[PDB]
Amino acid sequence: MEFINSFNLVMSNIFDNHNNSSIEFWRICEQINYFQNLWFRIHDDLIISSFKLMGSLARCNTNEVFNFFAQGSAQFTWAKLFQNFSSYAHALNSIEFSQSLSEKDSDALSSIFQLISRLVESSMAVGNVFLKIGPLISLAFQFAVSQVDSKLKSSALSVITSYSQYPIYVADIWRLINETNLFNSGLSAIGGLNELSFTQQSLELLLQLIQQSSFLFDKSNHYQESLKLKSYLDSCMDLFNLLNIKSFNTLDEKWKFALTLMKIFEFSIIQFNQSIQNFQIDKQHPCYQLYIELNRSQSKKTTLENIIKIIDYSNDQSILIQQQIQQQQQQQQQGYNQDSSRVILNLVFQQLQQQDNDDFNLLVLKCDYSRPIVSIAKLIDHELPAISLRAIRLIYSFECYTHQISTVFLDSDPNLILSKFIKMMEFNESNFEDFSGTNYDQTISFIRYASNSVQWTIAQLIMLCLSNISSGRYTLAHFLLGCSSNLDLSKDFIPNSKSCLTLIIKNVMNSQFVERYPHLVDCYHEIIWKMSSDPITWKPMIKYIQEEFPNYYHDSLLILRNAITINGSSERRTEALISSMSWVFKTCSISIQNSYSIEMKQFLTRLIFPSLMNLNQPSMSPINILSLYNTIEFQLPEINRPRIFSMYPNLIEYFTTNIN
Amino acid sequence: MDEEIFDNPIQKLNYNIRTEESGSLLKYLQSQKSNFTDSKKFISFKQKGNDSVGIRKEITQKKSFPLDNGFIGTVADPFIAIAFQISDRFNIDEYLACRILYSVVDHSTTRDEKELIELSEKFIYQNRSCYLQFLREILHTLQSRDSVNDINHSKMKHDILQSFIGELISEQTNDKNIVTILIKTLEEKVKDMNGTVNPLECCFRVKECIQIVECLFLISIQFTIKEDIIKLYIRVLNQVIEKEKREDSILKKSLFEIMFTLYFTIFAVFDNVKNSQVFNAIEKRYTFNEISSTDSIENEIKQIDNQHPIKSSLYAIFNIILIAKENNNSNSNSNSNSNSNSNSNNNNNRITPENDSYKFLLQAVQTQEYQLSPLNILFGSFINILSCRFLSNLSSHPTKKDILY
Repeated sequence: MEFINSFNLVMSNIFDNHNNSSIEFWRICEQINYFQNLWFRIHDDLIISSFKLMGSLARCNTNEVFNFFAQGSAQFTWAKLFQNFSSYAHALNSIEFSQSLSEKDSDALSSIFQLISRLVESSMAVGNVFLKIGPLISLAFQFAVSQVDSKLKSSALSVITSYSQYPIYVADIWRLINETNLFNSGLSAIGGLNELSFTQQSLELLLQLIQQSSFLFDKSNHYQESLKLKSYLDSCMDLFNLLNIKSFNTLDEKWKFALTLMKIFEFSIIQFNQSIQNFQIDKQHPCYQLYIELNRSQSKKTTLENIIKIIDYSNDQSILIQQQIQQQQQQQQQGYNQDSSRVILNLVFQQLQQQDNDDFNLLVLKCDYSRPIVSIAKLIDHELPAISLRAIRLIYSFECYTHQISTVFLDSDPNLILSKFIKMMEFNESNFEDFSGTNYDQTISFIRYASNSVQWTIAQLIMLCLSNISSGRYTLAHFLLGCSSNLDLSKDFIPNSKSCLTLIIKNVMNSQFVERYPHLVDCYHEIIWKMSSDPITWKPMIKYIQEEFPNYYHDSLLILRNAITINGSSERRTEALISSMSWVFKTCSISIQNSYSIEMKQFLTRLIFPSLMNLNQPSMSPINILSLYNTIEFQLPEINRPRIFSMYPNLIEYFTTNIN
Repeated sequence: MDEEIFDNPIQKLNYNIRTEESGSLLKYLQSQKSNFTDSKKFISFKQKGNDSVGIRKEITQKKSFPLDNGFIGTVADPFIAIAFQISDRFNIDEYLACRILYSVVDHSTTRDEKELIELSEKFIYQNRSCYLQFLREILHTLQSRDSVNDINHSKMKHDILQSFIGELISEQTNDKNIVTILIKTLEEKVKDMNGTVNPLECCFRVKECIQIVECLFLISIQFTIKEDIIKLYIRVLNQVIEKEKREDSILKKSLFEIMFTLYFTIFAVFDNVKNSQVFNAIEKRYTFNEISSTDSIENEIKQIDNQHPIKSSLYAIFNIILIAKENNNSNSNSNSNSNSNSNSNNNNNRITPENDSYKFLLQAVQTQEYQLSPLNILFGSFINILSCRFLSNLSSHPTKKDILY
């Protein structure tokens, strides 16, 4: 029985990860009749491990594990297990009602509850049969309340969490929590290292409940219960303030405990933001306290202070991981800290996405950010694009309120900041396989979207800080493009330097970058055009084009004309390449008008206006004025009137938007 | 090699597998056969030639070295001094040491002597593994069902890759044979592994020892294996056991993963003696592995040390396999009368459950998911004995075998 327990415990550890290798293993066990020879007459010492193995298999073999204990051939069956649970619960209840279990019983009832929870994780249909075999939720509450082992309390509470995955049971589970007062122990700040598993499972039950109960934020009917949600949220806030004072067995426990608390706060602020209408911030909302402990200037300051320490510590960790990838087989332990960092960057964005709003600014019209911004800017080159893109889109909103991230980066280390934007703007040709496949997996696509959104968001951040120029102002665009850090914009660029400008022009003249990213090249050419048409920077800009890039007006027209000529392109590739071609013509037009060089003389007279006699010199379709004209195709599309205007003629000016 | 390492041969391999013709992939694999059939290249650069005392004068008196495409890299005396110190610190050829220092000056902003020497140390310790990882990615291209769907449209590429490694495994001078090269390289890379003298080099040497056993594992689930290579696997496993006993706590996880994957390579060879089948690189068809000298392999398992639970778990596995080959050979002799009853005793004495044997088999399955299919093949075989022998004989007054089983 040492050996059979040993085998069962390692087979449990494999299939617990939802691992589809269980499906071969199950059918192999049936063909060998192994589960029948095990369970027909199982021995007492084998019970604990065999129920853990079944609770792992129950994730992906949910129907087969359920049927095995239903078919009645085994020494245990569902009705007999429910008879054991009700016999043990009535024995607890009658010992406790006489005042007014063994270790093997604890770990066995714990693994039978773990199996019963798993058969509800992966099937409401099995839960909808368990509740017809007996009052399983009420038995689980009795084992969670009565004076038993913390393991058995957490495994009984896990069954309540897997029934709270389904709204049809959430109201009666929530009634039973507030009758049993369960969270008045399960959320205890005071509860010790032995109670940490019951605390974690109570936070996971609270998280799983709020995700299934909009009625806990109501005050028109549920005022008796949104008041009780606040009592649990205010408890979660002092648990989060204690998160650097309370003890854990491992760092992974600490970051799972942090991640559950942060996801309670993430969903609690979403259910706050979604409850404000027509200026009416209801000051009785359960999350209005969390909103006031977050949006704030011992434990009642440490909330935002502990969030900032996790933004700083995720930079300590990204610096330590970019070092320790030279050794780490340890990726499994990073994920809870990485996802805690991702949820923090979601939550700060959901504090800005009430101010990124006309109703708030129209309310204001009726009424040290540097360290936060810089500890976010240090994550621009984070090893997960879903964190990098969060840092860059936070910096986008922060510049909209300030127009001063330029000075905040000069007050800091502008080199260690600008180099992180550059490190994200450098083109890697090997990050490529085509979007021609119809089978758009959302998992793989979200990672490829989170990648390719980085350079688009940096380009749009430079574009915003060029569209918003009141004349002569230095901006975050001028900073990223490498305009003189003396703020005077009328001074030349630094040759052979890396700025975003040196990368923009060198990406524009890469034909594969133009073919792969046409809208990013249209945008890049609008940057080049604006820097060449502002009355101050045009001279530095056109001089810098002629000193480091004299081919630019030939090679860009060559690459764009070839990229348009590729038949089987779509209207939205042709759109951006023809838009990009306008910007090249107008940028060249200012260069001819003010800066006519010997390269411009040779460009016009040998390529654009090629005079016939020159064709006979072997001593050194072309891009002439007429071959350029017919690259634009002056057959315009005959725009048909949308059929929706014939369904809703009263809504034409509601269904359009003026681009200005 | 000392040129090819700048040419990114893993990106060029993956282009040769994806985008190229079968008529190109075959040419590229045939030239690269000159790096695989020499155990001095496979995980080691061009070590110093005898007249380094000429070459160091030539570099000092030209003030230049050859790059690729015919380029002559002209260099100042401090670069020549740092390249000579790299060539001494790692005993490599001076013309490689200039190329490594050049590539480290191109791909960095750093300019203290130590920055360029540690970046060169990391370039040397990573990029010395190129052909091990080139072999690994072919072996995973032969192993994944999934890239085998992509490649089924061009299936001639899979036949070429399987024939190519088939020629490295069929090779008749044992000392060229890629399985022997992997074995010998594992013996020396494990033998001289020590974190107390250079921990950075030791971490790359750990990654190399893991990837050597991964390549040996993938080969042992894809190809037929010559009977005395099985005897070499058991001897290297015993040398990893006697290494694990001697090194400190820090190296014990890495040595334990190397030791488990070798133990599973020996099981993969053995399942292919009855249940699975693999490409016979000499007959160019699928077959079983043959084991002819049972009592040779059994006395190699008996040369494992008596203190380590791997010995009794390999001895349990080997007695399971012996009984699995015997229980086939009985059945053709079925036209024989009545007299079987006596022999039942012997094939029940072969299995004494030595308690802690299976406890290693537990502790080491905390390992990587590419092993899960071979793990289910082990477990399906294992469950056959659990069902037929152990559950079938648990007594309701349990003895000191029943408390064990």
